[PDB]
Order: sequence, then structure tokens, then C-alpha cells
Amino acid sequence: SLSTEATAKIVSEFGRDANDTGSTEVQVALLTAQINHLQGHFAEHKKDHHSRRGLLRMVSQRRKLLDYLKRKDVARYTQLIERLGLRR
Amino acid sequence: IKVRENEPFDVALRRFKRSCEKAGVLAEVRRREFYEKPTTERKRAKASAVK
Amino acid sequence: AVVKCKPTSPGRRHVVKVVNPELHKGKPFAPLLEKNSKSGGRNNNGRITTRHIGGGHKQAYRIVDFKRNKDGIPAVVERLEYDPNRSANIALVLYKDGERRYILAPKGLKAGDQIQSGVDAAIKPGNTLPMRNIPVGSTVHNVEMKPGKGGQLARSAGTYVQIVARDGAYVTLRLRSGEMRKVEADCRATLGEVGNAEHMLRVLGKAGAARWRGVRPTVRGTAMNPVDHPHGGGEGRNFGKHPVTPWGVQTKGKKTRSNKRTDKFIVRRRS
Amino acid sequence: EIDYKDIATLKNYITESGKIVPSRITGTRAKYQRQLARAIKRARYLSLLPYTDRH
Amino acid sequence: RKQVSDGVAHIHASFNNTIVTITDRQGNALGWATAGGSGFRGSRKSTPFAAQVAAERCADAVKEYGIKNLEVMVKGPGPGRESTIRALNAAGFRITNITDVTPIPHNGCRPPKKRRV
Amino acid sequence: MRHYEIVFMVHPDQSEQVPGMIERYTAAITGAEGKIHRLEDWGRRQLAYPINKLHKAHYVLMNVEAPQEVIDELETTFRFNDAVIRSMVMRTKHAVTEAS
RNA sequence: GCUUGAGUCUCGUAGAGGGGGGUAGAAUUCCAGGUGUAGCGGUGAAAUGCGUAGAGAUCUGGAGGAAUACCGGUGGCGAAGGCGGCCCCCUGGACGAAGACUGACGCUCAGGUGCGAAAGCGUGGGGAGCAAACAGGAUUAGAUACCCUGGUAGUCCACGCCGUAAACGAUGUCGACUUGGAGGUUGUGCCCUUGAGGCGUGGCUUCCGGAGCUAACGCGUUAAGUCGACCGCCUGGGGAGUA
RNA sequence: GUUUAUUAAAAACACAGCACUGUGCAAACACGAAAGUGGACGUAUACGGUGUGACGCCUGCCCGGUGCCGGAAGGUUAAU
Repeated sequence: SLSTEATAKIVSEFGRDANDTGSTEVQVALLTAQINHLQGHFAEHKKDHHSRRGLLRMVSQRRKLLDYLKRKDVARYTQLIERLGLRR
Repeated sequence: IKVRENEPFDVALRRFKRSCEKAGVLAEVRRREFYEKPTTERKRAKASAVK
Repeated sequence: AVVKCKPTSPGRRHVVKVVNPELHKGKPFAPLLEKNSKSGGRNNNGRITTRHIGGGHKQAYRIVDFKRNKDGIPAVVERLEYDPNRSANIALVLYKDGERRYILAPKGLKAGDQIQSGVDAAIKPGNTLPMRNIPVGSTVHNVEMKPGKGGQLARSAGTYVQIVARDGAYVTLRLRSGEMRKVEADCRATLGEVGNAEHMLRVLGKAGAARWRGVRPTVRGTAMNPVDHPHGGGEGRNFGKHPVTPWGVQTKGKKTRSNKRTDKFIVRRRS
Repeated sequence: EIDYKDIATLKNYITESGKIVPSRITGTRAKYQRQLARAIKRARYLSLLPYTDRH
Repeated sequence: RKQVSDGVAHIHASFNNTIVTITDRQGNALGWATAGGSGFRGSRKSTPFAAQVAAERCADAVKEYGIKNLEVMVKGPGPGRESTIRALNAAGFRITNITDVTPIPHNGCRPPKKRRV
Repeated sequence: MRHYEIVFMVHPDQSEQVPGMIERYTAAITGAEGKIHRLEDWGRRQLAYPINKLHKAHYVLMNVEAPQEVIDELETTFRFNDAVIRSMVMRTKHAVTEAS
């Protein structure tokens, strides 16, 4: 998947601290990082239909977590999707 | 594949080819590409190898 | 990029264009242009010698460097241009000493691309070099037939020649015809294949398009009277004859090569 | 097994005509039969071992 | 004539016919004999007997060379081949090597369909 | 910067140009601040099968840690160079230093 | 709120998972050349076919395409279709060990969307082998077949379409519980490791069987047993999966 | 679109498109006692000839006759 240094950087940016690596913002940001990186991979190749299935699992799982965090705390939702530049 | 021998020799006695090539390997490559009959021939060969 | 035109107005229904966004939209390089007057198919006696020629658009000739003599001096491709006299496109190139020349554009060649003629040139597409230095089994265009003369084989678009042998002072070449020909191995040739292959995919669409490339109509022989063509006459459609040229020589089969001087150099005729 | 440059070891695990021997014969747990075969093939590319005995 | 004194007996046993070609170590043929060219056309040209008389007849017709040593190279399967080399050391040859050189593809070309007989 | 094991045969008739090449190749590794762990010159070794016929050839084992770009241009250097026949560059299998 | 469901992070493991690029060795065909000579090929037998214009056999050199022997295994990976030389690059998932974190974020899913063997279709390449169609030879009462000799589309590549199969464990998905035995494969922990051991603990998988179920056959902790959630489908044969 | 200027404007000619065939460049081919010129300052994705005539679905069998292409063994065969 993603680099150890990259995952550590995103956990450090979005968590309450390091070791808070399962929070909803953190998981969303890690999924987001990998989705964008693989936008770069699937612009090329384009017939890697197996890897894409892994990608659509990432998209769907991000969506589930955004729905959770939307119906738990909406302020965290707006700050989160504001910071990640998603939602369009 | 080769054999040789020094002057104590009488008979061919080359059963190196009942080991590898003759019996099976060339008679196998005389006939059709399937993918299908080998999966079942190997299925019933490994299903016959039982006590 | 080939493009089917949308069928507004018949005439456009069947046209396929070959558009090229990398060609230079603008005037060509002037001191490599000259006047090219149109003939009409007519010799110094005034007579029509080749039929079906005449009209079409005014064209200016572009001195294309077929010889490729500037050896060892590199040249960057300045741009690509439309040449009306050919099927292929021409690249305008700029040598390091400030001399521009037009060359036939090979297949991969874009603007800002190093080409280099001469013996010690690198083998990469665009470099003209003698065929005793090119490897066997390489696609090669703009081939010379006599050393020093200029390229005459594989010049038309999408066309290459494969070098198949180097037996001695000669290289056996598979011409685009299918013919195997021996050429002297000191003859220069340019690497790669010449580059507008999609030229053959255009379809012209109407009659006036042929007219504007200078191709007058072709009256077929059987539509004439017997005084005109050997096919001629007959009370509705009537052929009944073995098919011939308008001068009586058999079309549909009959071989018309007689050289005997260049038969030494032909290893195998085409098929 | 893990290594392909040791062609003494690899040459034990190959027949007289260049063919890989089955693990049904030589023991060799399947993980090491897979490493083995893949190492034999890397060695045959380098011409350390032969593909056959009729080159 | 030319007095080669060592050769190779390429025997090409197939299912329908065995064809024995005695050559030199350079690979230039010195004389051949087929099972089908020794009488017994048809169901009888693929037998060990036909192969051995083919090999007897190929041992003749290389007397002009004085061959004493030869390698044996065997192709194909067949009712021949085994009997064939026997006939060679029944003809005074010192049989040195017996290699089997049957062409085996490393999964190459697709073999033909056949035979719903 | 990951690990690689490079071997390559050299034409026997250019064996005297072997250590020079080695230096240049090693120099290219040090162009990218990558380090070279082992390096072996295995001598003119007999080939198990002929290639352009050409029997006995000269082998060089390398085992370099480097970024992948200089390894890639090292591969193209092995492509164009007529001296070298059969290169093989492989996996990480993190840095080794021993003999065989 | 909480952690026993679900998920994240750390470290490894195995793998024909996918996509792109390169390369290697055997073999088939073709081309050029050397030797050599009367057959070769084929079949139940033959003939068509190839062959004294020199075939077949054999050796040398070259070209090209496709597939990747041995390993290879009721072995592995994948949701399914499927994926088999070797190497690099990009990439998906699974599983295991200890610990940390989120805290029910879960399950199923009509419409919808995606992927989907083979044959087929479109455009452009390629084309060695094999081979629908086709042609010839036989067989036969006939032979639009089986067999033989040739052989085009196709099979191969790029991009798009199609959208199906005995697409099958003829067994929807997810979860829980319920006697056993022998294996395979991949992790991990402990003990003199006193070796190719002994004791456990997971993941996937094969064969046989107990209760139970089943019309029977069989299934049998990977259920067709005992339950729960949601979906899909069935309602006599034909007509007809047709108009 | 073109055509019988001055009884025929048409289904005829042309056409884009298709196919066959020739042509390796001093190209085939044409005008020319020849030189030369057109083909073309082009080069087989090009050029000439012939037929058919957008597009769609297609284009079946016959090589005995006439032609063309290929073969060289034998028969016949000019000048010398």
C-alpha cells in the first residue's frame, strides 16, 4: 500500500497524537491518501481491473466512515472534508 | 541421454529412456491442446491413486 | 488521428480527414521554397502524354534534402510542416552552424529532436548513415541506390525498407513492394520509417476532392466508340475482348518490365 | 535452495538430462522445492546449469 | 573412397517407418536405408524386423568408407530403434555412444487435433 | 534506495576491459550516493551451453544498494554495450556480503 | 457509554492475484547452403499429397510467430471468469505474532453500476503451429461425417463492442452452535534442537465418516444438521424461454 | 456535377469507393526517325492501365475454348 513514513505523517497530522491510529478522521485520511496515489497509478494501466477492485473497496469504505462521522459529529465532518478537499 | 562404455560391454541395456522420454513424453505431445481433458485426466489419476 | 466528418450535406457524408495538430500552422520557410509550375500532363511537344492530370491547387516546391550531406554536425528539429508535393510530412531542421534544411519526417520524430548524419552517427530514428554501418534487420527509409545520389527508395508516407543481408559490397533490401534488391553498401539511408502512415486511411468523400489534387476524370474504355479505345461500341454494354490499354497492349496480367541492365540487382521479383 | 549460485547443491537436485527432480523423490518440503526450481531456472538463464544435455 | 573410419548412425524411428542414415562426425550423409525401401510396404514397414533389415541394408552401402566406430543417435518412438541398433553390432560396427535425440518442445507449438477413430 | 543483485557475463575477448568497466559501473552507483556491498570477479568460467556460440565467458557479481533510476540506466548500459551478454539484475533480499 | 462485531496502525510470511516492459531455452514451419540418394508421408488398408527440377534423412547459418516441458502436487492465488519460463517496474488482497487506537462505524440488497471463458463483431497490426469453412482422397448403399492430405477466417497483439456457458461445489450472502479420524498447504509459540523431533495455537484446503437430515442417492464443523437476517427464484409436460 | 454548339440532358458520362493488373526508377506508360520531354523535381501509403461505381447484406460453381502467367524435359523450328 502506502509508505511507513507517509502513514506515520498522516497519523501525526490527523490524530489526537501518535498511537491514535484508528480514529475516524485518521482512517479517512489514510484511505484518501491511497485513493489519490492510485489515481496516478490507474490513469496509466487502465485495464488493471483487479487492483481497481481494491480501489473501489477503499472508496466505499471511506464513504461508510464519512457517513458515520457525519451522523456522530458534524463539526468534525465539515473540518475533515474541508481539510481533505473531498466532496467537490 | 548419452551412454558410453569401455570394452566390457555386451548389451545396450539403455533403460535411461524408460526413465524420461520415450514412453510418455512423446506419445503425450502427439495430440490436442485441451486444458479440459488434462484437468479431468489428472483429477481421476489423483482420485485413482488411493488405498 | 483520422476523423469521420458528420454527414451534413452529401459530399461530407463519406469524408475521413487525417488531421495533425503537430504540423506548423503558418507559412513555410521561404528560402527553401521555389516555383513549381503545373504541366497538365503535357510534354515539350504540347501533347497529353500522361492522361488524367490537370487543374488542382497551386503548389510551391520545397527543396527537401534527400542527400543528407552535412555529416557529423547535429541538427535539432525545428518544426514539422505540411508538404503538398508528397504523401509524407517534412521536418524543418536547424544545424548547429545555423543552416536550416527540410528533411522527410520519420515516424517518431517531433519538434526539438536531435538528428545527425554521417558515419559515426548513433543508430536512432532520423539519422542518415551508410548501410555498411546499419545493422541487418533494421527498418530504414530514404534509401540511396547509387552512392552520393540521393534517396529514392521508401520516401512515400508510412513506408520503410528492411535491410536483410550484408553479403560483401552489397546489402540485400526487402523493398516495400516485396521485392528483394541488392544495393551497394556505401549508399546512405535514414533510420526509422517515414511518418505519416495514417495517410492511407483518408477517403476523400467526393469528386471535387480528387479534382483538387489535380486528377481529371477517367473515361472508361468501354464507354467510347471503337475509333477511340479498343473497347468501344456495341449496342449496350458489350465487352467481348481481352482487356487492353488504349494502345492495344494487354492489361490484366501482361508483364511490361524490360530492362536487362538492372536485372543483376534484382534478387527476387515481387509477389 | 534459497540460493542459485551454489550449483553443487542445485546440481544434486536435477537429473542427468537437466530436468528438475520431483519432491516426490528427494523429500524437499514444498516451500524449498519451489525456491529450488526457481533457483534452477535463474541458474539455467546464466548458463551455470544446462537446460538440457543436447545443446 | 575418402576413408572416414568413424561416423554417426542417425536412426529416425517414427510410428510408420524407420529411416537409418549413416554419416560422419561432421554431419554429411554417407548412405541411408529406410524400412519402406526394403520391400514390405505398409503395415509391415513399421516393425522391428523391417527396421533391422533397414539397418543391415544401411550397413551395406557404406563399405566404401571403412567405418569401424560409430555413435548412434535415435529419434522418435517406434517399433524400430531398439532392434535397429542390434543390427548395427551384428554388422561388425563398434557401437560407441547411444544417444536418444527425440525433439521435445518446452511447451512450444500446438499439436494436431486428431483421431476420433 | 533498495537492494539489487547484478550479474553479467562479458565476451571473453574483451576480458581485459573488465575491471575498467567495473570501476565505471561502481562509479555510477556512487553518482547516486548508493553503496556497493560485495563485488566479485568470477573469472572466465565455462558456459553450460553455447551462446553466439562463444563458450567460456567472464562473470561479474555485484550486489549493489541504490535508487532504482541508476539501476535502470545500468540496465540500458548493459543493453547497448556489445561487450556484455546476459545481464541479470534481481530483488532486494536485504544486503548480502558472503562468497559462494 | 462499553468491548467480545467491524475497522486502523506496527512487523513479517506464502502466493500461476492484476497491469506494463524486457529477456531465455527447447521445438515446429519457412529460406539459403553442404553431404547424399530413392523414396517420403499416411492409414485398418489405401489413395490424394510431396519426391530424381533431388524429397525424406542429416549438418550449418538465418528469419519469424506462438506457447512456455521438468518443477507440478484432489498444490497455490483470485469475488467469479480465470491466472504456469525467468527478471524489473507499478499495484490489489489474504494470513499470522504481540501491542496500541476508533468505538457498532455492522449484515443483506430490489432498481443501479462494475467485472465477466470461449466463440463472434469493428478498426489497425501480426500470422510459426493448429484449424471452422473449403478442396481433394478414401470409407460407405449413400457419407454434405468419423479417417487421410492440404487449408482460409480464427486463434496472437492494441483499442472498443458483445454479454453468454454443464459461467457447476448443478449448493446466494453474512453470523452462531453441534461427536471424530487421516492428510495437504501456509503462519506462530513452547520444550534437551541432544536429527529428517515432542507439545500447542491460528488461515485455507482434500478424503472418509458419527448424530442429525434427506424420496433415496448422499451431505456430514467448508452441512444438504440445529437456528437467525436479508436477497434471488419455483408452481404439471409440451407449446416456450418462443411470438 | 458533365454531355450530342444548332430536334436527344437522360437511366448515358463522371464521381467518391472497391478490385484486378503493371511498374524498383534511366519506373511502367505516352509524345518523339532521334535528342529529348511528360510521368515527377514523384519513389510502391507512388504512379499507369482496366473494370465496377456512395452506403448496407453479399459476390456461388466451371481453367474444356480464347487470353495471360509460369515451366523446362522431349517433338518440330529461321538466319548461320
